[PDB]
Amino acid sequence: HMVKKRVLLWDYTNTRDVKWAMDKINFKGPLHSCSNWNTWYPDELKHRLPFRPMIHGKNNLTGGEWQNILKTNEEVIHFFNEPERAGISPEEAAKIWNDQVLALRTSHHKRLVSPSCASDPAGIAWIKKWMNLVAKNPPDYLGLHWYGTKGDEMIRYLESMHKEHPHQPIIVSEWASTSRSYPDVLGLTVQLANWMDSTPWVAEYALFGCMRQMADDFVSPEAQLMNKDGSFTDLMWKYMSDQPMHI
Ligand SMILES: OC[C@H]1O[C@@H](O[C@@H]2[C@@H](O)[C@H](O)O[C@H](CO)[C@H]2O)[C@H](O)[C@@H](O)[C@@H]1O
Repeated sequence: HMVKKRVLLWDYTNTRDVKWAMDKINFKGPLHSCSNWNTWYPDELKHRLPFRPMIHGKNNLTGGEWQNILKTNEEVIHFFNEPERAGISPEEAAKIWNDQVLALRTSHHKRLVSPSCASDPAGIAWIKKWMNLVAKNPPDYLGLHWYGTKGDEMIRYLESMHKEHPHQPIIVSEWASTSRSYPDVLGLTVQLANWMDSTPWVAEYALFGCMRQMADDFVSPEAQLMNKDGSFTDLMWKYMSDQPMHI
C-alpha cells in the first residue's frame, strides 16, 4: 500500500514565472495535497491534488482574500503562518479564531489547522498559550514548522509536541535540512519522510525548497527542490516519486 501524506509546497513565485513546472510533477507517487501560503488557488494544479488555502496573516481577513476563503470547495484551511514573528499575540489570534475563523467549521464544515509557529522557544510558547485560550473550540490539526541539521532532533520535537498537544493529528506545514552538506540534507529528508509516513498521528508533512530563488540566507542551497531554470532537483524527484524514500 502506497503511503501518501507528502504536501507539495508551491510558492507563488512558481505560479508567477514557471506555471509549466506543475505539469512535470509525478502525481502517481506519495504526493497527497498542495499549499502556497495564500487564500487563492494555483490554477496550474488543475485539481490533481487537494489544495489547503491558508489565512497567512491579518492582511487575509478582509476583501478579496476573505472571499477566496469563504467560497473555497477545498476541505482543510491553515490559520496564521509564524504569527509570533509578525506581532500577532495568542490573545489576538484567539479572538480572531472565535469571531470569524470558527464559522468555517460551524457553518461551512471545513477542518482548521492551528497557526504554524517555529520550533524555537518563542514559537512553542505561542502555540502552547493559543491552544489553551481556544481549548473549548480546538483546531482539527496541529500545524508545526521544523528547521535544523539533526533528524533525531526533529523526531523528538514531533514526539514532544504530540505529547504536549495529544488531542489532534499533526501537520508539518514546513520542514527542511538547513545543512550545507548534501548527504546530511538527503540523509535527514529520507530518515523523517520514512519515519513520518509510518507515524499514524502525522497527517501530512511539507518539504520546503520548491522555488527558483533562495527564500533567505537561513535555508540551504543544497536543500533546494527546484533549480534556477525551474527544473526539479534529485531531492525533489525522490520526495515526490519514492516511498519508501532512499539515499
Ligand atoms: O541516517 C540519518 C542521519 O543521516 C545523516 O547524514 C548521513 C551522514 O552523517 C553520513 O556521514 O553519510 C550518510 C550518507 O552516506 C548520511 O546519510 C544526517 O546528518 C542526519 O541528520 C540524519 O539523522
